[PDB]
Amino acid sequence: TLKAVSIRLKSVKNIQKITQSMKMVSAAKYTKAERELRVAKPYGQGAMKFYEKTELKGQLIIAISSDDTMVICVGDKIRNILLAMVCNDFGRRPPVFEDATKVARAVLESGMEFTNGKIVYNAFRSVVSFRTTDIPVFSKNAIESADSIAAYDSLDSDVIQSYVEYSLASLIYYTMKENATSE
Amino acid sequence: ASDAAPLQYLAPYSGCAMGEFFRDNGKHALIIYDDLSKQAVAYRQMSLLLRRPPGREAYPGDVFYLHSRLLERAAKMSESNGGGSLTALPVIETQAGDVSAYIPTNVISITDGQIFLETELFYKGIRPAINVGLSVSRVGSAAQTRAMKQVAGSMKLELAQYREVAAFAQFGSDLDASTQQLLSRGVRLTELLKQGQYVPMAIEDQVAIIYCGVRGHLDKVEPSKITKFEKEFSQHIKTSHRDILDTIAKEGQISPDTDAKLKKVVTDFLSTF
Amino acid sequence: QMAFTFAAPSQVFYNNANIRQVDVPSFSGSFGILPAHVATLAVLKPGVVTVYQEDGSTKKYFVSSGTVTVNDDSSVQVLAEEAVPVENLDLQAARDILSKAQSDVTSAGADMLKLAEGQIAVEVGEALVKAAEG
Amino acid sequence: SGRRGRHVDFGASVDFEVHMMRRALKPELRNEAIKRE
Repeated sequence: TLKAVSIRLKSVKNIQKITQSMKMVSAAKYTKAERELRVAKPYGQGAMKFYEKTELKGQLIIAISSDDTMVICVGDKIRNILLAMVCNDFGRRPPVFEDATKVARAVLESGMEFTNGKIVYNAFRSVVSFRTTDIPVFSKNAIESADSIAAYDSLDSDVIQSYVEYSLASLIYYTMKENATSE
Repeated sequence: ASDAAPLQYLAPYSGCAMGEFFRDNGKHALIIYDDLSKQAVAYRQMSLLLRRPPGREAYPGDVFYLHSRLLERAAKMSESNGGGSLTALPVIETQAGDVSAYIPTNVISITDGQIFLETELFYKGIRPAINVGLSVSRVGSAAQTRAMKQVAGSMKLELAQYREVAAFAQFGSDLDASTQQLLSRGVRLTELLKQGQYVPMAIEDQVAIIYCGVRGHLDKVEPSKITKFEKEFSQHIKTSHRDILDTIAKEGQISPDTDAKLKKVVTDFLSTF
Repeated sequence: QMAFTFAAPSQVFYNNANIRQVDVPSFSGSFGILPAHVATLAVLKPGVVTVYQEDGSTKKYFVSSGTVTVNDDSSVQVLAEEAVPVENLDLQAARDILSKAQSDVTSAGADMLKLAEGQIAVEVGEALVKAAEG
Repeated sequence: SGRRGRHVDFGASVDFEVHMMRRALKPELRNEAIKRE
């Protein structure tokens, strides 16, 4: 009948309008996220410069998302799929360093020792391509026991502890910015 | 309705002849046919009862010829022929917005333009419920005064921009500042176009209020008080700055000096608003 | 000729820029950095970073806290959280911050957490006043 | 110092320092630098 085709055509037109509206919203959010990522990417490169120079190689998993190995989730999507910590009411706002500071504080003050770790996050390759990768994360004991750390001057326990706390916070911030832009 | 179908068929032609007397005597006349769908129904019944060959929807083969010979008598006569005019405002009642029906298709193809009234806009309280994107006038800005054409070109462009950007931004928040500016300007213009019943308001007050709409003067007030601005600001320029209106009427347009004067008047009124 | 990277979550100041010398205020004392300085790490304190560009121009940046990483290749990566130019500072707000910090220290009483907050805000207030005056 | 001795990590200290840092800018940069939480 003609009325059934008209109703179906109107429904598909409404679906196309909704998807185009969400495309425009996602385009604005992606432009803002790329504008912030242009600043936040050298900051992450500077944070990774220390680990690149010391060549620390060799657990813990930090799964970045939105709404034996210990896995800590940042976002409701991993809890929907699957839980030491779950971040709720996230993704409606762009990430900041306060969020990365809260995540790193919760990881380090959890009381669970870890030697090596990775940050499972979606790095930004291009506009149409994003790659799920990981960034190595080392604790205080994994850094003090390294071979190259004897070449680094003025290192007591307090300095290295404070350094890995802030370096973890900076790496979580850099992964959050790249994951938000990729998403 | 209690009158016979021949009387309903004849009444538009009787009224057209009465209007054409004024047209041919140098006077100007406006005629309203409310509505031409009832005349087409009456002519369909007469043609069916006269054993004439029907066509689509049992209408005869000359309903188009019926409405075209009715509506071709509205004309602007030459100055050597008197200079008079007859203006036609036919009315078409459609069923569930079916524009593609036979009689609405014929009347749309005959006339010089259409004014679309929307049931959805009427039930939203938007009165008059004129669909701007569907309303066409082929005469266009040639049928306007200088001041009205000057402001309505910018108003039509801004409303077209608002119609383009408000489809995908019904409730979006993370948007550009330009899109939010276009949304705010379109909301001001749409609230400006609303009007009550039985209240025409002359060309001068209309030009003034939509000039205030397009120059960003109403971006600092709530849309719900925009009609209250119409209730007050025009009265202010009717009691404080009559010389500005006199200069506008003398020049016929809005000079940049009058633009500065009106900007100062608007700022002074909004300071006390 | 030292590769001095100075970034923050808000802004990026230098990205592998060649800098003659950087005066970092750290937790191990305010030390200066030159090419091939030493391979140390450091933890920033509320203070002023003085940057000596290759043309001889001297610029100043207030840093709240961050990490300083001088590597073997004479590359320095100071990464504060909120690094601003010292010219973009308010002395009156600094004095108000310091006064409110001392008020919080006095009103802390037996609250050790608010005592630590007051001490930290005292340090930031002193550093802000000295940077604005300096 | 007393920061680590009072069971407070360095990250909380940077948060306290930056929260007392963004307020030292009167005219226009206070709203631009603040990106909420």
